[PDB]
Amino acid sequence: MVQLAGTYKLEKNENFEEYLAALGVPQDSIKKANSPGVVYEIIVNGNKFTFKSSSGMNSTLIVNEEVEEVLGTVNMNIKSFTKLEGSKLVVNSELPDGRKGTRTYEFCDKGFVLTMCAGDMVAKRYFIRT
Repeated sequence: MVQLAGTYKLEKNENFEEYLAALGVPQDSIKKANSPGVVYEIIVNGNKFTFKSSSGMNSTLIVNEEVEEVLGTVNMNIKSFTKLEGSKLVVNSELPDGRKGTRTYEFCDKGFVLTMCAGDMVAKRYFIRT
């Protein structure tokens, strides 16, 4: 019901290759695996935040939650703990291979951006309005 800025689908993924390579996933498949054109849905509307992925996995979460997701092309099985830092969302992305890190998700209408930064590597991917 609330409307703050709207809903953003995945249009542009980048730098996923650097986390997924830090973990040991193949780069050319990585760019199919975390390519854009994948259905993601992030709704952000104050008393209403939602983020899903539909890339072959039916993965769907809300304000301050957790989710797990394994992907075939990414050959990677990882978990993600969302949390709401007011006018930005965060998700602690744990990598069970050992090189764990933190993703963060900025609030903007012309573009959501999900970046993680670890001391081992980084990864940033942006969901733009419907």
